[PDB]
Amino acid sequence: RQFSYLIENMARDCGEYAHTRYFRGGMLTNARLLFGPTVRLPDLIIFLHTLNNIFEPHVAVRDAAKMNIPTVGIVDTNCNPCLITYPVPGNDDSPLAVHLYCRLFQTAITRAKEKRQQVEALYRLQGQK
Amino acid sequence: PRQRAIQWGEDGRPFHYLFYTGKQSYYSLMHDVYGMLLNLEKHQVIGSRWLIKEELEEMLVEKLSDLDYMQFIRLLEKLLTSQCGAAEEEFVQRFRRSVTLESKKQLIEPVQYDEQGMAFSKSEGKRKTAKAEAIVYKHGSGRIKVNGIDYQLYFPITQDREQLMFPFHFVDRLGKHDVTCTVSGGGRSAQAGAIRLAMAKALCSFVTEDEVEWMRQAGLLTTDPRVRERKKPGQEGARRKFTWKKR
Amino acid sequence: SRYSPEFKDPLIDKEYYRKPVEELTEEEKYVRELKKTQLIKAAPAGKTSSVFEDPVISKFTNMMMIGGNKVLARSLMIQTLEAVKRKQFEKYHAASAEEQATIERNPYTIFHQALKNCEPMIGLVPILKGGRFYQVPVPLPDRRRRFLAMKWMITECRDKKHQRTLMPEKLSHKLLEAFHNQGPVIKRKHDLHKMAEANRALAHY
Amino acid sequence: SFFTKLTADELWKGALAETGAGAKKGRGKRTKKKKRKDLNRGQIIGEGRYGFLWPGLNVPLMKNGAVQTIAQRSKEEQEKVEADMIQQREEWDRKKKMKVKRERGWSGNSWGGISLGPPDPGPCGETYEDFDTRILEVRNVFTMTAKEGRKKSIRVLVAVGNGKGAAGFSIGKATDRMDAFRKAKNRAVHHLHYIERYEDHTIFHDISLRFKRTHIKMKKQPKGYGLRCHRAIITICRLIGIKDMYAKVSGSINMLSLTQGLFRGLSRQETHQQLADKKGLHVVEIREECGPLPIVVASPRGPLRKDPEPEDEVPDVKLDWEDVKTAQGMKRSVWSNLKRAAT
Amino acid sequence: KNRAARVRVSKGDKPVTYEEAHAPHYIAHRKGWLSLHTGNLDGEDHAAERTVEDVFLRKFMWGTFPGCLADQLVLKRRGNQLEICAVVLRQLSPHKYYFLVGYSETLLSYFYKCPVRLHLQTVPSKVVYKYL
Amino acid sequence: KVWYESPSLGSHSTYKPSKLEFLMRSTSKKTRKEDHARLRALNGLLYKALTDLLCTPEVSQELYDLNVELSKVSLTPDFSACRAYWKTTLSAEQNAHMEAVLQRSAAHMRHLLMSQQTLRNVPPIVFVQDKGNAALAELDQLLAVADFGPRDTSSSLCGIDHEALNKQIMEYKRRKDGRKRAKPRLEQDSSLKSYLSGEEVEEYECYAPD
RNA sequence: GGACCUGGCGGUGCUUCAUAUCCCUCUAGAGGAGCCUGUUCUGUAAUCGAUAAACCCCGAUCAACCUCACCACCUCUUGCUCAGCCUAUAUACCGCCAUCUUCAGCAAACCCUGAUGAAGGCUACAAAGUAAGCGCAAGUACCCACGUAAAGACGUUAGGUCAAGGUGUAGCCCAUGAGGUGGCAAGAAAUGGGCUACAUUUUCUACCCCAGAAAACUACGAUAGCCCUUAUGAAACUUAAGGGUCGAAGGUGGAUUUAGC
Ligand SMILES: [K+]
Ligand SMILES: [K+]
Ligand SMILES: [K+]
Ligand SMILES: [K+]
Ligand SMILES: [K+]
Ligand SMILES: [K+]
Ligand SMILES: [Mg+2]
Ligand SMILES: [Mg+2]
Ligand SMILES: [Mg+2]
Ligand SMILES: [Mg+2]
Ligand SMILES: [Mg+2]
Ligand SMILES: [Mg+2]
Ligand SMILES: [Mg+2]
Ligand SMILES: [Mg+2]
Ligand SMILES: [Mg+2]
Ligand SMILES: [Mg+2]
Ligand SMILES: [Mg+2]
Ligand SMILES: [Mg+2]
Ligand SMILES: [Mg+2]
Ligand SMILES: [Mg+2]
Ligand SMILES: [Mg+2]
Ligand SMILES: [Mg+2]
Ligand SMILES: [Mg+2]
Ligand SMILES: [Mg+2]
Ligand SMILES: [Mg+2]
Ligand SMILES: [Mg+2]
Ligand SMILES: [Mg+2]
Ligand SMILES: [Mg+2]
Ligand SMILES: [Mg+2]
Repeated sequence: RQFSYLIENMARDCGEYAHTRYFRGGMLTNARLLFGPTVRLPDLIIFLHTLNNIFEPHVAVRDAAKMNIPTVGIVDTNCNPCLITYPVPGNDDSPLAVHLYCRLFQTAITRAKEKRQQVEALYRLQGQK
Repeated sequence: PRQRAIQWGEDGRPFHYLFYTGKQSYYSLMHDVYGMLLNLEKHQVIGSRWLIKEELEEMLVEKLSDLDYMQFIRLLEKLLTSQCGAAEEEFVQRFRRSVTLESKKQLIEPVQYDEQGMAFSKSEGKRKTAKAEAIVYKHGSGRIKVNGIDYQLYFPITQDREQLMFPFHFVDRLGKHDVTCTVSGGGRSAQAGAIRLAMAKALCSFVTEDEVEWMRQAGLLTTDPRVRERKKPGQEGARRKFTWKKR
Repeated sequence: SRYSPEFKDPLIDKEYYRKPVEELTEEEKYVRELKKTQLIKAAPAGKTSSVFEDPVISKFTNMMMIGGNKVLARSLMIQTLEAVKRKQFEKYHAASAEEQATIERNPYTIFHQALKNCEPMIGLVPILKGGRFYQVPVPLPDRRRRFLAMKWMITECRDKKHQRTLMPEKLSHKLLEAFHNQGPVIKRKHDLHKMAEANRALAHY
Repeated sequence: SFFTKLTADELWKGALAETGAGAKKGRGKRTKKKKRKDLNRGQIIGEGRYGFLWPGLNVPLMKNGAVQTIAQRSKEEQEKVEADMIQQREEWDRKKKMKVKRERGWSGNSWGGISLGPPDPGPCGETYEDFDTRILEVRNVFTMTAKEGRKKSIRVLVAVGNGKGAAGFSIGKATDRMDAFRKAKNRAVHHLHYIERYEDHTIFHDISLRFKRTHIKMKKQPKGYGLRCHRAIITICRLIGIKDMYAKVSGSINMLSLTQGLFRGLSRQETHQQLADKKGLHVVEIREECGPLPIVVASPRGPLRKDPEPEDEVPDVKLDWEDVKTAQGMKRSVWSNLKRAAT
Repeated sequence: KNRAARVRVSKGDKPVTYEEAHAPHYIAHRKGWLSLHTGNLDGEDHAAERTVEDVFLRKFMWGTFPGCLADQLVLKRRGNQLEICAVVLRQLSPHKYYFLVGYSETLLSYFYKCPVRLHLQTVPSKVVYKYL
Repeated sequence: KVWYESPSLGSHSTYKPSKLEFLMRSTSKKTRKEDHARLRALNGLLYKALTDLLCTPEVSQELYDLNVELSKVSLTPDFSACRAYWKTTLSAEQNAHMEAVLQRSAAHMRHLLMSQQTLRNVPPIVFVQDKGNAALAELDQLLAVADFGPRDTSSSLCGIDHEALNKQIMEYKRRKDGRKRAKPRLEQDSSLKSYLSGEEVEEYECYAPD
């Protein structure tokens, strides 16, 4: 919760999604009931902290694997990375570490979205002529 | 029912960045309030109530828990205690409802004048099935007429006369007003109660505002709601049950 | 009740309202500004602001009332107060200048003191132990002592031992007896106390 | 009296007696049961005993361009209408009596082995027509409850598979057996294993594992050997697509342990390509029917080792006395190698 | 437990109409009356006769339009006019509905000695208020 | 662990015993198996803290001389109050001295109890003179003041209602003058036979059609 | 037989409880008398049903004939009915209900944990539960937002009712059906509920609350008994009302027990 506000802002700014609140049973494994039969689930889940507030793995780590969603995760030395698709060993506590991670992912995501627009636009201009 | 339109477009991407919380509107509000508390630090009752949980559940158009409502209120209170500016004051008032604080102050009847020019007020009172209408004159000698009869001839029971005395005595105006009242229905005590209430309301036109509030706090301006309870079928009375037969 | 819990009981006391503002404390100032926002119950027909209002006699009258007949109950009360006063005016005129100073002629003072002489300080409770019943002494609250004094007086006057004597003569005679620490009702107080002394060893139950 | 008559629904609800203390606890049993019949089924509006022909209700309104008039079927032709309705009634009864039976399972009264069909199509236009469902166990579970005493629920174990390596199983629990079937089969399709098959007919190597107290020993077999396995394993092997295998189940014969024990062993089998990649050597298959011809079944994708695999004169592998006792002709059993139906 | 006119809860599969879903205590609160006449007003006569006529008309129409009625009848009386308003299905051919309307209006007018009119509203299927 | 169980999953949770947490708690929530343990052991800690303050002269000279002994100390689960009990002395005169000093010391003692930062948040402490049997004490106070005035069946024996039994006889005199139960698991069903029997119960629209 | 789960139970622990309630406390009663009325028992040629809580002025907002289903006698036979049956079975049912309920839970569709065992699924500074249905709630009726009604699921007692009506199954069809005439419906008693009393806060009269008399064997007290009128009816020792006569038990009721915020 020290970084809930920071993470929600980073997600909004890059045009993605954040879930920093209490994780209700079945958000991923029972999503169609909770959201609707046509709900689209995330294609990638990034954990800036893989542990919950009782020092156990965040339930979404297991549930992301159950739903075959790849996970990126900052994994500190007390964390379990077995089920994290792309783990990144790193400090998850210090504000300087967490701020850095948010800048890097925010920038990586923002650059890739701008690159997609550049390529698409070029592919269209060349297509007409 | 204003269930929000599909919360994603054709590509399936949700519109709101907090969609996957399932409570995007509630958490978007908590996020905005938490952010304001941060900015203040970087920079540094009777009139209204808080909105009820069902009124928050309509502003947000979502279902809320009881603890969800509390956390939001605890966060707004934490925002008032700070040096909130004008921008942080329009926001809090969106969640402060105008409590129906219509004053308990008694309404004063108008002072009328008769053919002879004598000032008087008129009011009404109800006790059980008795209904009274009283005319209290601004000046008088303490005469009370009930259906054209002297009050002590109409009310031979001493307790009924004490009830007529109660309003005038409480404001120290015995022997200062003339009253002509008409009462119908109910028994002797209920009629004394109805006249008591009618005279007290009319007498409020000739006393100070503080005296009218003292009469209110003495129970002289409240209609007694205690009326006979209906008998129910299968029991002897309104509350009494038939004897539970010996087993 | 037809009153919502929001309704507060009315305070019928002329003095309470004429009291100046300066004399008021910061706590008493808050209570007065609060009641201006509260709902107040209608004053009951029983109590008024009259200077002759006596809550103790009004309560004794209700404990004598049979089947809602307040007119009859109150008639008996005022007839008792008149009978007490006439008995004392007769004792006063028949006395010497020295004894006259000690003779009370106010029936309200006699009525109040007569009841205070009958109030039992301590009472007993029927307690069960091993299929056997043993009474246990216990202090009595102030409400209970005052209620028992009025219940014993009314009960004694309703006793069938009195043959064809009207209630105002019976009650007036018992009140003047109790006023002098004499009578059956005073004995009932003494007996209850004496029993509560013989069961002191049972106070641990 | 006309006013004392009731509707058919009221009359059947009373006569059938389906709600009541008899039907609450099954206190009444029904070898002879009143069966509801729709008595308005074959009835035509306008047709009565008198045989009147009402134009526009039971006969055509216009005949030869002219409006028909009220007419009455004669006694002879009316008699044939009544007879035809009786035959149509007994004919309707006969057709209903005829019903197509279903093939039994492992035994006549057993649910095990019975097909339940494909799982239901998912909400998002998802379909599983390629999958077959088989029942493995149907149990009656009895729960003691604080206020209601012994209650009866159903636990079902079902397996699903498409016959091409994709198979799964799930438990279902419901008060009604059909609901337990729907829950299990629909859930199983979301817990699918992929099972590797050698030449799409057998396992890649002998598998010997224990799950809890249930032992399963499986042997790779050549084509034509068939499924000589516990009947439940046969059912699962048909769903996976295994045609030739021997299996022996020992210890506890618990259907659930056997099912999940079987899937655990079949999902952890190393293929020949994995063996070649792990050891960087060729996997060469020698078949006695093909003589000394070496058949390379798998080659490493990465570099190929130059050092031969060490030849330990004697391997320290643990052997099954049952396998050895059989190879030495010392295994005598009247029940082994018995003639059985094709599986 | 009270039983009168209460469609009891099932497993969520029994379609009920608005009328069937409301117990008697909701009469005059959430649902109106199925017959309107003056016989039950204070100081009015012939409530007994109006009631028998209503019971007959409901049975007559049930058996005259078998399988066609999609809801209870609404009976209206104005002066000596009797109006029967019925919600029916769209299974019977229109010719049969016109035959039965002409037949029923005529027969009921001669039976009760009053001008009787039948007003039919067709629905594709029984209107479902909720699934109990 | 020991025979005393320590399996709780949320063992790393930071215990928060404060008055504010009680208000922000699910009403449905009930105390867990090992939730009482922390309360039983935290209440004991308060007993330890209070006992040391009484016997150390540094805290207060008046308190030390009293030599007060704490009989019991049990905090409340509400987190609003704390119950502490000290043993009374024989001399009622001495009892008054102890309570007076303890009553005034309590306000300061609370701040001294905050010196234990681990136990900093201490609900206001209540001190209860151990008048365990005040019923006799209060009764005997009134019993001396009180004015006493001038000072001078067989039904249970037998165990039966012999009377009621002989009343019913008198009225009479006047008037005249196992199976097998099947094991539930073996109960037979026909659902499969009905399933195997078969259980078979076997467009365009136009305006002005013809 | 071992281990474990659930339930039940414990002369099992601790804790908090019932709000007209488990006990005490408050008020008026019942239990004693007469009478009214139900039931039981007995009686009779002479119904039936309810019958611990949850029967007992209950089906009946009602039996002189009728009602009536009972008994005796007599009579009819395709029968008021495209017959009839108040015949058996409420342990075949619908219908309408009692009961806990002066309760808050019930049943589905999913999801997850336990190795995919019987099982389990909550922590708000939150740790797997959730989108809907029924009940509660809300809303509505009555004089309010209070109160009182109404409402009150699933399940429990094979609870009540085949005699409201309908009806499954079994039985009767010159009789177990139909009709007529007359008749029973009592009290040796026991018991439930109620009424009226035992009186002086009473009794009678005037009045509807400022009165006068009465007040113990000519008082209080029968709505009972007996006698005579009147009303209703074809029919009244019988039902009701009134009058006359009569003036009894009863002198405020043990254990126990009912109701009321
Ligand atoms: K147990
Ligand atoms: K009594
Ligand atoms: K029933
Ligand atoms: K019936
Ligand atoms: K029957
Ligand atoms: K009685
Ligand atoms: Mg860390
Ligand atoms: Mg009453
Ligand atoms: Mg067979
Ligand atoms: Mg009821
Ligand atoms: Mg009696
Ligand atoms: Mg009987
Ligand atoms: Mg019986
Ligand atoms: Mg019976
Ligand atoms: Mg019973
Ligand atoms: Mg007869
Ligand atoms: Mg008769
Ligand atoms: Mg018969
Ligand atoms: Mg039954
Ligand atoms: Mg309203
Ligand atoms: Mg209400
Ligand atoms: Mg009710
Ligand atoms: Mg409700
Ligand atoms: Mg039964
Ligand atoms: Mg019948
Ligand atoms: Mg017969
Ligand atoms: Mg007399
Ligand atoms: Mg008489
Ligand atoms: Mg006559």
